[PDB]
Amino acid sequence: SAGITHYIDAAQITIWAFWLFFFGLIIYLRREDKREGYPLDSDRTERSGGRVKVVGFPDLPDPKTFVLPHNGGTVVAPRVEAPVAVNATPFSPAPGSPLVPNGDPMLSGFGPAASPDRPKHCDLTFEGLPKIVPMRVAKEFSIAEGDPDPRGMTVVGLDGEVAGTVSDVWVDRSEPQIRYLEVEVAANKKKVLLPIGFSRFDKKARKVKVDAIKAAHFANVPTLSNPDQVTLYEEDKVCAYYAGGKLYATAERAGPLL
Amino acid sequence: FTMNANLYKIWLILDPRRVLVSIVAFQIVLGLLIHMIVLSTDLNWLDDNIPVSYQALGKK
Amino acid sequence: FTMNANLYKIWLILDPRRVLVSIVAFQIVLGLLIHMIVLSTDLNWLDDNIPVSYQALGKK
Amino acid sequence: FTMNANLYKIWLILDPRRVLVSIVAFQIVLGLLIHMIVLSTDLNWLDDNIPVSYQALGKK
Amino acid sequence: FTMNANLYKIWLILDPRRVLVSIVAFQIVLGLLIHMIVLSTDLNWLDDNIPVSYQALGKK
Amino acid sequence: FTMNANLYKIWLILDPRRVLVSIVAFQIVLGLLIHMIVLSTDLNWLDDNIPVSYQALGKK
Amino acid sequence: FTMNANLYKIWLILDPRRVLVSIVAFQIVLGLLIHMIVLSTDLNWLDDNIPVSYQALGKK
Amino acid sequence: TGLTDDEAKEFHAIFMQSMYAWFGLVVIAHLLAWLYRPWL
Amino acid sequence: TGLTDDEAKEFHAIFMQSMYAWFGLVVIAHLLAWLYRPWL
Amino acid sequence: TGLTDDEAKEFHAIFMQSMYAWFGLVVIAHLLAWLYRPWL
Amino acid sequence: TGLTDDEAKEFHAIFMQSMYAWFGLVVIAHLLAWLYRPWL
Amino acid sequence: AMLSFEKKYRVRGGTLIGGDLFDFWVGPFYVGFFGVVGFCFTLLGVLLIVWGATIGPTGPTSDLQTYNLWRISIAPPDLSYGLRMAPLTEGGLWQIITICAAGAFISWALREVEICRKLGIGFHVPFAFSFAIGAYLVLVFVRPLLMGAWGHGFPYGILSHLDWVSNVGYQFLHFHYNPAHMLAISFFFTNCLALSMHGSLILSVTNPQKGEPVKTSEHENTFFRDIVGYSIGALAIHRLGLFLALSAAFWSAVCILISGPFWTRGWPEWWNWWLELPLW
Amino acid sequence: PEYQNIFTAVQVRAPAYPGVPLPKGNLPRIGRPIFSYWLGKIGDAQIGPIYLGLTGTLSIFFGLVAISIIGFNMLASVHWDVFQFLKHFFWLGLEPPPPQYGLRIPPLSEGGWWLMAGLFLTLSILLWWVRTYKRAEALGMSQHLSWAFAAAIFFYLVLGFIRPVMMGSWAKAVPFGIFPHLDWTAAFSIRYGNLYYNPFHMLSIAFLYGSALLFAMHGATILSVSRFGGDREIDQITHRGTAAERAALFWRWTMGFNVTMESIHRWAWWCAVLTVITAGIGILLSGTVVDNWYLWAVKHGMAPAYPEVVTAVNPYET
Ligand code: BCL
Ligand code: BCL
Ligand code: BCL
Ligand code: BCL
Ligand code: BCL
Ligand SMILES: CC[C@H]1c2cc3[nH]c4c(c3C)C(=O)[C@H](C(=O)OC)c4c3nc(cc4[nH]c(cc(n2)[C@@H]1C)c(C(C)=O)c4C)[C@@H](C)[C@@H]3CCC(=O)OC/C=C(\C)CCC[C@H](C)CCC[C@H](C)CCCC(C)C
Ligand SMILES: CC[C@H]1c2cc3[nH]c4c(c3C)C(=O)[C@H](C(=O)OC)c4c3nc(cc4[nH]c(cc(n2)[C@@H]1C)c(C(C)=O)c4C)[C@@H](C)[C@@H]3CCC(=O)OC/C=C(\C)CCC[C@H](C)CCC[C@H](C)CCCC(C)C
Ligand SMILES: CC(C)=CCC/C(C)=C/CC/C(C)=C\CC/C(C)=C\CC/C(C)=C/CC/C(C)=C/CC/C(C)=C/CC/C(C)=C/CC1=C(C)C(=O)c2ccccc2C1=O
Ligand SMILES: COC1=C(OC)C(=O)C(C/C=C(\C)CC/C=C(\C)CC/C=C(\C)CC/C=C(\C)CC/C=C(\C)CC/C=C(\C)CC/C=C(\C)CCC=C(C)C)=C(C)C1=O
Ligand SMILES: COC(C)(C)C/C=C/C(C)=C/C=C/C(C)=C/C=C/C(C)=C/C=C\C=C(C)\C=C\C=C(C)\C=C\C=C(C)\C=C\CC(C)(C)OC
Ligand SMILES: [Fe+3]
Ligand SMILES: [Sr+2]
Ligand SMILES: [Sr+2]
Ligand SMILES: [Sr+2]
Ligand SMILES: [Sr+2]
Ligand SMILES: [Sr+2]
Ligand SMILES: [Sr+2]
Ligand SMILES: [Sr+2]
Ligand SMILES: [Sr+2]
Repeated sequence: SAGITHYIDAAQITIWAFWLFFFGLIIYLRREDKREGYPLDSDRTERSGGRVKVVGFPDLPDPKTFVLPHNGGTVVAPRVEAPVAVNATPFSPAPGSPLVPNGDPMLSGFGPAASPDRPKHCDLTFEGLPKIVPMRVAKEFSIAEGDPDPRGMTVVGLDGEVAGTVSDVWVDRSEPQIRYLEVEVAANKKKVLLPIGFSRFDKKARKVKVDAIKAAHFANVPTLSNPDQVTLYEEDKVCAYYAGGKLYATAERAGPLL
Repeated sequence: FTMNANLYKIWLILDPRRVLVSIVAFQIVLGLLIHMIVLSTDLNWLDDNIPVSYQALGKK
Repeated sequence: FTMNANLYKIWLILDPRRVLVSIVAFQIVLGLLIHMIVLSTDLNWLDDNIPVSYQALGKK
Repeated sequence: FTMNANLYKIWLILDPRRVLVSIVAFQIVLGLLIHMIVLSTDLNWLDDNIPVSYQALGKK
Repeated sequence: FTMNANLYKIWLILDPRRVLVSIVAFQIVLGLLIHMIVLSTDLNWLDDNIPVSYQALGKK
Repeated sequence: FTMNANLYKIWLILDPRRVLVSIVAFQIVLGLLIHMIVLSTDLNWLDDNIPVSYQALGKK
Repeated sequence: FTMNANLYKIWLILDPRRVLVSIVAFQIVLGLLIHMIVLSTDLNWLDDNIPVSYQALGKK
Repeated sequence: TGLTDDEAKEFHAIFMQSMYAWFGLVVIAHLLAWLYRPWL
Repeated sequence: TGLTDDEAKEFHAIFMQSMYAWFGLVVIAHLLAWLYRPWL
Repeated sequence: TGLTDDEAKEFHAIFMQSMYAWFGLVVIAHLLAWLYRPWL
Repeated sequence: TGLTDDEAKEFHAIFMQSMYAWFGLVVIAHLLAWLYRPWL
Repeated sequence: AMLSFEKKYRVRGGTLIGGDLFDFWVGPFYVGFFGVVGFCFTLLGVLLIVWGATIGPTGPTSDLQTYNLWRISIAPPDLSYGLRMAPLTEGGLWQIITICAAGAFISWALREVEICRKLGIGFHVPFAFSFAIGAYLVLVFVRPLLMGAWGHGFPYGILSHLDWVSNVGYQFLHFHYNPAHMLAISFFFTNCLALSMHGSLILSVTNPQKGEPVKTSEHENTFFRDIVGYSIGALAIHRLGLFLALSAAFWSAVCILISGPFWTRGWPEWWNWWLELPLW
Repeated sequence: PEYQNIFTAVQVRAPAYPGVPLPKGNLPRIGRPIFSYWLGKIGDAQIGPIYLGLTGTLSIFFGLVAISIIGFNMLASVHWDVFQFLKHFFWLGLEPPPPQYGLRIPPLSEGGWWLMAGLFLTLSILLWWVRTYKRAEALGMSQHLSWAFAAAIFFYLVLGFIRPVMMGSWAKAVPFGIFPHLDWTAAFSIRYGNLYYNPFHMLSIAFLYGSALLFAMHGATILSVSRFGGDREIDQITHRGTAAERAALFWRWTMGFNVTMESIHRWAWWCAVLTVITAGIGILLSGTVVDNWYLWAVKHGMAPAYPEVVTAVNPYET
């Protein structure tokens, strides 16, 4: 008998092996996925006083340690993070309801204005010099031939009003580029950072538009504990404020449209 | 049982936890592979009609 | 269900707004679904020529 | 006391302007749908030749 | 068993709400599903022509 | 069939500019939709030619 | 033997709240699985025409 | 939801009038449709 | 979960009766459906 | 589960009769279905 | 872990009979299944 | 439930439509007015694919009816129907499921939009999503329209749609010669390359050899500069990858848009314009 | 309105960077940098220096040899008419040894240039492999690239060398030409009864589509959180910022779950390596194990049936 066709061929079983390796892969990737934000926030946890820490399937992976270079530290993941109050109040007492920011929305530090507490230290070059520093601290840097020098352009907010003028340019000493625009504010001549991401140029006019906030809001830009360098804490703090204006800076960004 | 004697010192070099799990995996796998090798050869024992054919227990 | 007089207490458990929207959507789609299923079978009520032929009220 | 005497109270749970907008949207969508559904069966009123065939009013 | 319980303690273990919503969603799903399973077999109740054939009840 | 008209108040709740363009857009789209529906059906005016189909003005 | 000296404390190692859910889901999934598997072979219990064929043997 | 119990009688009053107006308009269209072309 | 034990008293009544109304129109519609066209 | 020993008696109390309600309508529909059209 | 030694006795006890309640429903159904429809 | 840092952002407002009406969360998903339209479109779409599977091409009792996942398939109407709505059980169903799919993808896109407005992030993602929505539309709306009939659309079935691709592909004899096809394929392959390179990099620096600390930007640039004399840099690599994948989708959309409506001959024949230039 | 971080609108220069320093043994670096205002318009404007060791030189060497055999051969097929070479270039190619020869080393005029170009190409690709492992070690980094390159090398090897040796015939490897290698692809599917029904080729296709999906999604994300320096992924990985937060949340609120700044790079990594690895497996079973995939799909009941509305009588059966 030389014809007993087997119903099982290498192609079936290779498709079997694959799916098994697959499932293990998926599972694993979802585990690396819980090295942050976990366990979750329910009132399942609060109701039970915490006896239901929310982690789901799969579960959380044993911590991993990152050894920052330069006497920098050591970070772990997953970690235990201290809760932080919410600077807002429930739009409804029902769960899943959004919260309204407390007080003046741009000040709230809630919503598009919220942000975490990153180190109060500076990111560093390879050598260990403050990575992000101004061109005034980073002597070498230079505009690229054929690019308007931002230095001296007028910074202008979302409504038209002048905001200030570019007093300097902050650069990456690691990957040479403009990261932050410095702004001598008109209303008080204080110096603030302006993330490049929020800034549009109008080279033919030497203006630097900013849809984010109004010219006035530039007065409240979060500040630097040193005008010649900036910490991780301070960057988030700077940007999130402008970001808040995307939903706050006007009595209309709140939406609807209809 | 090394078989003599300072070949224990090998676990002074290669993490015992890692070596163990490694072997567990390697075997748990190899078993599946060779099983499949046997399933496609003369040593196959399932789609053989051994010792009496089962799809000819009725018709299909 | 909750049919033991204390079946109001269910709303300390299930949010009225969210449950409301769910009921609404589920009902609307359910309606559309069942409608097309019936329109898709012999119980069709459109493709019957009711009560007198309409494609012989224009074509040929 | 019966009901339909405190059912205005519904706008204390559902914001009135938006409820209007949603209703209108549903009306537009349901409208096009139903039209297409009717057009999808024999009661169709366009590819019917009313009152005289137009696809044969382009050759004779 | 003539045994409707032992200990009702389960709601000290499983969130009453979660089980609630789950039962509702899954049941609605099982319902639609099985409905579909039955409509696809001989046990069909729509395309049966019940109680007398309808597409051959009028002109065609 | 109640008593309050005064339905001008509608623009105190609904933004006029956006409503304006919304109707504008919807009207152009509904326009295209309808045009494509009739042109694809019997009431067609293009795939005909009056008083004679024009590419059958010459066969050659 | 095979007598299990202490299968309590098993809930001191494995969080029970989890364990139940584990079992429930696993059983519903396995249930559907086996159901469909039996549905796909000869052991089918739906498409049998019980007790009289319903299509074209069912009054109509 | 920024309404009083009295600003929910009013909106409701005009809403009801308008919706019934719409449904009415609909019943009219359904009569023309029914006269020229009964569907049952 | 937004409500008190007393407001979960209020919501529930209107909820139950309107759901019953819906069910009424539906069952009614079904009896109507049954006369003009028996399906079972 | 942040509920008391009394409201897990209660929840259980109303829940069981409820599931029993569902089961009732279920057995109803299934016997009626077996009567009109046997499947096994 | 997050139980006392007394409530895993309590939990296990309730658990086993509950499980067997399930096994019972199953062997019963399989008995039914085996009677109407023997498979081997 | 929320991430351990989520509550602080779960602000009110940002809609386009609905306002506080549907301005809430469910589990981790954001609802919004478009989540509701989306869920409705989606649910009816799927529930109808279930009914199509239920009925089969010749009726629920025929042998072509099936619930097997590889083979369930819902196909368009014949070409004889043109752009008209065709009877339900003759491809009508497929048309409605399509309307639902287009509406669901568009709702999904608009809901990602409200989510950008809430979180205050750029709207690069739903714009990028819109490229897939576009490709889907050419494959069901644009091409079959330009082609005077909706039947030119692909059927919705796992392998049967593969068959559609196959025979449509083969009407042009050797599809590989479609030049836009050549582009799109180039991007799909290169995209897959940069992604493997970025992926590899991030993971190679944040987790270096034991005995080494998280690596640096300087390392990053130095490695790919070491290997290939160039490093596009961190920001931009994220920019490129977005370019490649969106373009890959683009050229797929154009390569199929021209296969019919603007070209009917075999595709290798297209390359004739090159052998006939007055240079040779 | 808002900058999109598509085009660097205002650049800055600084003296070029020779890079982090390599240990003893790792040779000097060569070439001295330049800047392209235009690369700069979209990315790091710095061009080079480059590293070249024994490895790098032996790889550039083999690789260029292989490029010459293929090219010179193509000029020969048009009679040394560089014009004609230019005209039909796309269609030119260097075909493989004929089957008549099996796996024997063939005469120059009958395929031997292909075996030599195939040989030299492979050695040069695998030398570039070693190159990236060396360049990756000099930096203390890990071999994640090398595990991927090794996967793509896997597919390559399966295509032109492994399957051929297994099938006992150099004529089964792919020929070097644009249009020629496209044709090789189509003929390959045809010869084995339509490759669409090959499960592995379906998976490889899900994974290619997935590399486009993930990189487009992630990439769009990083740009949308570019405003918060999300591009600076390394520190968002060590020290989570509102970029990584807004990022994880956009997706969380959208599709119900999410990843992290570190993990997305693993989903993406694993998705790419998977393409090539299903892909190679896919070519491995063709002819070695399965000869007609459509039939295979029928045997496993996966091919759909359609009402047979058009059919043709079999002359072979008359
Ligand atoms: C030829 C094959 C026979 C067959 C023989 C059998 C046999 C034999 C058996 C069944 C059984 C089952 N059959 Mg049968 N069955 C057939 C025909 C059918 C048909 C049909 C369309 O004709 C249907 C609908 C069914 C349906 C079913 C189910 C009623 C039942 C399995 C329940 C289950 O999964 O347990 C799931 C298990 C659990 C413990 C879940 C309990 C529910 C919990 C509460 C889950 C609810 C969701 C939960 C609350 C979520 C919790 C919240 C989260 C924790 C967050 N059979 C044919 C006739 N059938 C089984 C049975 O009878 O039950 C014993 C069984 O052993
Ligand atoms: C030959 C087959 C028979 C048939 C045999 C059966 C059988 C047998 C059964 C059904 C049952 C069902 N059939 Mg049938 N059925 C047929 C034809 C149809 C057709 C049709 C178009 O022809 C339809 C629409 C239906 C429809 C239905 C549903 C009405 C019902 C179960 C719904 C469900 O699962 O909900 C999911 C359930 C829930 C979500 C829970 C109930 C809802 C809430 C929780 C109750 C209110 C609680 C309280 C007020 C608190 C407030 C809570 C808020 C509501 C949230 N059948 C054919 C003719 N049908 C099943 C049934 O009757 O269910 C009892 C059943 O046993
Ligand atoms: C048949 C033989 C011909 C050929 C015929 C065709 C034809 C014909 C076509 C292609 C198409 C394409 N081919 Mg080809 N092709 C050939 C050989 C190849 C080869 C190769 C190595 O040989 C490759 C790499 C490709 C690759 C490609 C791409 C260039 C392109 C597909 C991408 C795309 O459509 O994006 C588009 C992506 C989408 C449309 C997805 C959109 C997503 C939507 C909005 C949402 C989906 C939601 C859904 C619900 C998700 C499910 C989730 C559930 C909710 C859980 N082809 C062969 C030689 N090829 C197709 C094309 O051009 O694209 C239009 C096309 O029409
Ligand atoms: C798996 C299927 C077949 C096949 C399937 C396809 C399909 C289908 C297509 C291609 C196409 C192409 N294939 Mg291929 N291809 C095969 C295996 C190969 C191999 C190889 C040695 O293994 C090579 C070098 C190539 C090379 C090429 C690229 C030249 C091109 C698309 C660019 C791309 O994705 O770049 C990513 C990589 C880079 C950017 C790195 C650097 C590129 C190097 C230098 C390219 C060398 C060759 C070059 C063409 C010669 C001079 C330049 C010309 C002016 C263009 N293929 C496999 C065996 N290939 C696409 C096309 O249209 O062109 C025919 C296309 O449609
Ligand atoms: C022709 C019609 C057939 C077809 C036949 C094939 C065949 C045959 C193959 C594919 C292959 C694949 N097909 Mg196909 N394919 C079809 C239609 C499609 C469709 C579609 C929409 O219809 C799609 C999306 C695809 C998709 C794909 C990709 C998923 C996959 C290969 C990924 C890849 O790039 O590997 C390419 C990447 C590499 C080869 C590695 C590159 C690295 C090398 C080493 C680079 C060296 C560079 C070099 C040294 C630089 C110097 C240049 C020198 C001059 C050479 N095919 C139809 C069914 N397809 C593969 C497959 O599935 O096999 C099972 C394959 O080989
Ligand atoms: C355009 C470049 C690439 C891209 C980008 C892209 N896709 C995206 C996004 C982006 C940026 C999103 O943000 C969005 C997303 O949510 O991320 C996953 C999305 C998305 N990418 C997905 C699909 C997808 N993208 C693909 C490809 C591409 N998308 C390109 C590779 C592909 C393919 C073919 O390779 C697919 C299958 C979705 C998971 C998701 C959008 C999900 C969604 O819109 O959900 C709402 C709709 C439903 C849940 C279903 C609606 C119900 C329908 C009525 C039934 C289905 C009908 C369907 C037409 C039948 C087809 C059947 C098939 C078996 C043939
Ligand atoms: C996840 C799988 C994807 C993948 C991954 C992948 N590819 C890779 C890698 C990885 C991980 C590498 O590590 C490696 C790389 O270097 O990445 C940039 C590579 C690679 N991907 C490339 C190609 C490639 N990969 C492809 C596909 C894929 N690879 C998949 C999409 C494709 C396809 C099918 O489209 C191609 C074309 C190469 C650039 C590179 C391997 C380069 C190589 O091996 O070099 C061999 C030899 C030469 C290049 C000869 C040198 C010729 C010089 C260019 C000329 C310089 C001359 C100089 C003037 C000196 C003077 C000369 C003197 C002799 C006179
Ligand atoms: C009756 C009635 C009411 C019905 C009941 C309703 C029912 C049935 C309830 C069931 C509910 C459940 C179970 C689910 C709901 C289902 C929904 C709506 C559908 C899911 C749709 C959806 C889009 C699923 C797609 C799944 C997949 C695999 C998508 C592909 C995308 C991808 C590969 C996923 C993983 C990778 C992800 C998520 C990356 C995102 C991501 C990226 C890209 C970053 O760059 C980044 C950077 C820094 C930090 C974080 C991130 C980050 O998270
Ligand atoms: C830390 O991050 C990282 C770095 O930073 C340090 C790196 O440097 C690196 C190293 C990376 C590199 C050195 C990058 C190398 C780049 C590679 C290999 C990609 C290869 C691409 C090419 C050769 C270019 C091919 C394209 C062209 C020549 C231009 C083509 C122009 C065409 C087709 C016409 C233009 C029009 C269209 C395409 C149609 C419309 C386009 C769209 C709709 C797309 C939209 C795009 C956007 C961006 C919004 C990595 C991996 C990294 O991860
Ligand atoms: C005029 O031109 C001058 C500059 C001279 C040069 C120009 C050159 C040009 C323009 C060349 C152009 C070349 C092109 C465009 C080539 C394109 C090639 C393509 C697209 C190829 C596609 C696929 C090819 C594959 C997959 C080939 C695989 C071959 C393999 C894997 C061969 C392996 C062989 C080995 C390892 C040999 C082993 C030999 C042993 C040791 C076994 O012998 C005993
Ligand atoms: Fe990235
Ligand atoms: Sr048997
Ligand atoms: Sr008519
Ligand atoms: Sr019947
Ligand atoms: Sr009828
Ligand atoms: Sr006409
Ligand atoms: Sr004319
Ligand atoms: Sr059937
Ligand atoms: Sr000529």
